[PDB]
Amino acid sequence: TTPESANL
Amino acid sequence: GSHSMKYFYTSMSRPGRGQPRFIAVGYVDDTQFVRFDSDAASQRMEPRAPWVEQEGPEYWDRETRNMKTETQNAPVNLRTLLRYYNQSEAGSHTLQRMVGCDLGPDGRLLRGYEQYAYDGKDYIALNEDLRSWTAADVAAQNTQRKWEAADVAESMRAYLEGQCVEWLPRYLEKGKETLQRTDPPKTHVTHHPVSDHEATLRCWALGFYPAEITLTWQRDGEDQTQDTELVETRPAGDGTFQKWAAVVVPSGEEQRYTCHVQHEGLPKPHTLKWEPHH
Amino acid sequence: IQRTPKIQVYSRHPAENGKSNFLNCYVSGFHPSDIEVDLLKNGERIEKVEHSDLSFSKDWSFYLLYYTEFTPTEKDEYACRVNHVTLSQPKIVKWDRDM
Repeated sequence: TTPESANL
Repeated sequence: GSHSMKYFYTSMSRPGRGQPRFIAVGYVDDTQFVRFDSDAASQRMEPRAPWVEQEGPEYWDRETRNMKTETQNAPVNLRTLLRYYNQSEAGSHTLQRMVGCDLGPDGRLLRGYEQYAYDGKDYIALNEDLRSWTAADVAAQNTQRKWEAADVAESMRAYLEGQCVEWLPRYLEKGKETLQRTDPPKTHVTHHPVSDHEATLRCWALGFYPAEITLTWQRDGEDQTQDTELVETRPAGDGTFQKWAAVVVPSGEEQRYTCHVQHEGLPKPHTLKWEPHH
Repeated sequence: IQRTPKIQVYSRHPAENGKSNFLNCYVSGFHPSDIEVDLLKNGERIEKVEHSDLSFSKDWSFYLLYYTEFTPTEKDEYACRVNHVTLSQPKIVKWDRDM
């Protein structure tokens, strides 16, 4: 399952 | 044995070709199981392996919302990276991410990953401890101190040690009949003259899974890794893989050489030599 | 910064004249990701050509698999034509039964 994305 | 689940995201800005493009692909070892393209018609995560389709709609909507979210952030991170590196708009850039986890034969987490790369080069990466980071260059630091300030590593670490480790097995279970099986390489050697003085022996290895494999050319039992030409392992296109090692040899001295193939589907490595005579 | 595509042309199965097979062209370890790949049959291109989903290696370099159904035969010749930003002009690689 795909994780959550954080923003650079 | 020990497996691994890996996702590979690719964000690409394309000035004057429309808003950034986001692509995602996922793998269980050497098998892709899902895919997403912000350009494709769908706009949903799609199954690329049979054993996945049996998940519920609940599962796919979740994934698709994610990929949609990734699609949304894409133009933001790309803009940020543009700021971080002091570049103008004109150019075309790429932001890559790779998150995944490796599990040992037991099933405990051997190590997770969470790393990015801007335009091919390293950008930032969760250290093996899953608690600290590593910034490739000065700009990348921006993201580092920003993620530290926000305990971003924490959430990533929770995923790597949780969701990732728990899921990888469900995929392996359903994928049982194919993911948890090893097809040994079908090997054979071929002879190809190159002159009146030298011939090329080529060691073949095809139709094998997983991708990891070792071909070695030995002369009198001596590793010939210097005069050996290895073609980069490739996809047969049906799930299995291929590969071949070639070494040039003095005519007659053919029998001087032996090929060694190592795969995890071969209890005892294959060892062959060329055959012509009679 | 920009790496040229690494090409390989081969069949899915051992070549057998008159017997159906697949023609693959594996381009790998290139950057950026934009790339064009055609499959040729006597220097005119083949239309029904599909390709894998854009993925990449641990060294970040990309790789795709292009392929089409085909029947290797006595006469007929096949090759892979590649186009990438690092190439002044198309790189053509003929398919060799022994490679």
